[PDB]
Amino acid sequence: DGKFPDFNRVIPLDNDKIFVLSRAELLGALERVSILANEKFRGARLFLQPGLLSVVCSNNEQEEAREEIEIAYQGGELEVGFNIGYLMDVLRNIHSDDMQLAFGDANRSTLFTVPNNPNFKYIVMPMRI
Amino acid sequence: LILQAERDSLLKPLQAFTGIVERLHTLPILSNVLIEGRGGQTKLLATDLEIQIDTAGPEGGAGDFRITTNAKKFQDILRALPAGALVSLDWDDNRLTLKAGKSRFALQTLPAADFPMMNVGEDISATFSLGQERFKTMLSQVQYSMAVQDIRYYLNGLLMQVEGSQLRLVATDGHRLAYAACAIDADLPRAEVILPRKTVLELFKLLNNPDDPIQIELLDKQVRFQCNGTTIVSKVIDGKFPDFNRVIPLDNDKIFVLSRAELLGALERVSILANEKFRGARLFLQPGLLSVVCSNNEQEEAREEIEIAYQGGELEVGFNIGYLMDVLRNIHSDDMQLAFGDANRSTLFTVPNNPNFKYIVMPMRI
Amino acid sequence: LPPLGFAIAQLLGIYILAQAEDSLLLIDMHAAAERVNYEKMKRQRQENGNLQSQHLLIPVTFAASHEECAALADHAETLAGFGLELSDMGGNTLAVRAAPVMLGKSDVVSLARDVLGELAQVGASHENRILATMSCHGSIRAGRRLTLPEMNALLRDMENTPRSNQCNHGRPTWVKLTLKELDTLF
Amino acid sequence: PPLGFAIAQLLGIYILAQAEDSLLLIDMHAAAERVNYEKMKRQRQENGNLQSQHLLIPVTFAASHEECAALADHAETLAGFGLELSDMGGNTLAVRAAPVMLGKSDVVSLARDVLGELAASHENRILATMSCHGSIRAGRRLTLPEMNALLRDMENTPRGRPTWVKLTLKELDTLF
Repeated sequence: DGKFPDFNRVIPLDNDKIFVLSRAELLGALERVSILANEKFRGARLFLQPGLLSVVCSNNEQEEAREEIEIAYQGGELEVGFNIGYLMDVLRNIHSDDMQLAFGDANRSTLFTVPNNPNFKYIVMPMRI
Repeated sequence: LILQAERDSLLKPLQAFTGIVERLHTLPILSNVLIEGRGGQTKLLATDLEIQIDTAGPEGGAGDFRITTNAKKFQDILRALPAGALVSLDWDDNRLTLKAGKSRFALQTLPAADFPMMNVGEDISATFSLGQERFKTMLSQVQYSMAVQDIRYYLNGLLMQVEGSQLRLVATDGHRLAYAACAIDADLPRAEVILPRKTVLELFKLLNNPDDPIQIELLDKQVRFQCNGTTIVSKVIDGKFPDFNRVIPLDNDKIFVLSRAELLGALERVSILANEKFRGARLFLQPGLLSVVCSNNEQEEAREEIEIAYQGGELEVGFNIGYLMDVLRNIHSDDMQLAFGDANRSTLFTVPNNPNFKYIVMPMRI
Repeated sequence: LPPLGFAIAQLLGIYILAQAEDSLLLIDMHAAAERVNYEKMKRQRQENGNLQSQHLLIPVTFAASHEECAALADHAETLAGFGLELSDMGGNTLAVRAAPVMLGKSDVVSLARDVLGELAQVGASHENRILATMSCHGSIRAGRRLTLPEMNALLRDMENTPRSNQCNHGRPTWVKLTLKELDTLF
Repeated sequence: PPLGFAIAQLLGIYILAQAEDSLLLIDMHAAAERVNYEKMKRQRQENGNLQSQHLLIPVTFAASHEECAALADHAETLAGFGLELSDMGGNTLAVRAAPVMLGKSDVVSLARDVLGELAASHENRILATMSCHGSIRAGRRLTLPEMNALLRDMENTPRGRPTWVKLTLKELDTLF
């Protein structure tokens, strides 16, 4: 019994940095890089540059893990932090081949969608790592 | 650059160093696996100051090196990689750089000088070998009777005794005893060791080549098992095992053979309505019939009956149902032979026409 | 039944701590169990005239000093009355085939030796060897009391069994700390 | 030679040794009790104490209340008998060390004898009271090589039942 939040103000509308990449490959990369991340809060940094997406993680013991993925991207660079659990959950629970990632700036919502599937939306807001 | 090899060629040898490696030991380096490259060959080592296991690793290594790196992180990184990817290990100061595709991992390493090694004895008293499947079968037949953390440390283990051409495995907790034996192609002086439970479990994991044999060497308070390119060295539980010959009854005249699967199913069905603190089950043995009865606090009763080729006098006897189900599960024979004395004396569980396995349980007065 | 307490754990080897409505209580397991074992053994002795027996796997290798074998040659009916049935192996050794229940768990040689050396000088006629002399097992001396679903069973020691407050000397066997242990934090 | 050469054992209590005369039945527990008594007294008059041996996983007795205070009484006597034992807590004790030449046993029994004797003076509780261990009672009967070492019992040692020969073909009269 209660009023659920209005999800319309939630969803971003102007995310310009859009690229589509393999769901399985990105999920495997996130699983690999999360091994050497801090085990409690799991800060993962994504570096987005034309043609490359890099995922970097680090932990208490000054250890670092880094993976890279080739993507069809040409826009501006963007460094954005995330709680890797939120990134991994959608990739685990979605059974589509490709996923479309839309970024605005590193301070606001990131949109996860399935190409040619207007019925599914997933919004995560970043941390400052 | 210190090493370069395929993923599985590194991952598989590491999987022999997980049970022994304590994820949180008081010594930090004990959480690390030791990697040693020498003469174009790689060796992987691990220990807990009590069980030391080593094996051969990949071969694509240029130069000699000795490092220790965190076992869990390294193994998780290896298993997270695609099965068939190339892995390159570089060494930079106190760091190990793992490279696979577009994946980098900057692990921190500890010097191999601080990695502890067991001062393995040089006093081999007996050496033999036997089929891995046979040894694994014997260990499975005897392991469930070991006492888990008893006040007597020698019962918290498995007695391995070689005498003449006979190898015997004995386990007991004080309320039951499992004895297994086999013929070994050797003539050895009577020796005996008490393998700790951790050694028993690691050895159980090790035996994965049923067609190949395993070599066992008895040392000065040590046992070394060698097989599949893997060597395990373990300290023994010092002390004297109970003389298993007194334990085995020789006068249980109420003998009958019945299907093991039938009795196991009966016990599993009737245990559901058994008392939770005591977990007792009453066996009613009468000519032609064996009844398994259980009852609980809530005035509920479960009862199953089994046709038996039995002739002798009646007997009501209580048993701890876990003891019965242990032997009924860990023996893979079709039939089992039950030998009963009287209500307050031991019961013998055997495999018909198989003198090499014996199992003794005392009853409980239910 | 709001009891004495509800056992929560062990304490470094000799105490068992139990939480109740008041605080955690430190029961000296050996002392309290000696009290309750003496009480139960005497209650089971005044009734049925003998102690409850139990047999067991793996006899004990007694080693049986000379005249103790002759004491066993003397009527072992009393030994069966103390719950200890034992047999002669040869020369001057013995082995116990049955130990009394309520003790078990090790060192049965000490119990049998106590009662059998008492069998010298028949007069009996004292019966106060069933005390700490025969209660020279108590509970576990310093090793293990299971994983808790038996600790509460000893925590039920003094329910329906008298002689609780004052032990064999007067030393307390339980509570000292109350909920106001915050003073210790200063 | 003399006293024979051990060939086997008889049901658990005897060790029969072959000599030029005949085979001799040695009561192994009694013979070992006598030899241990002699060895302990020889090691007692010289060096003034028995040879101690620390052991792994000590055994904890039970330790009746006044026996703990007897341990509070000078424990150097117990160390003189080769018995070092500590108090674990409550009213229980454990032997950190046991005498050699007795080693594996119901060490609780030896410690209990020497501790309950502390109810002063005296010396001869080192006899069968301390030799309440002897050899292994009726089992384990270690094989012929050390059986001969046991057959060297009265060698180097003097000194109440006899522990040897009866075979003079009297068993022949018993069977013929």
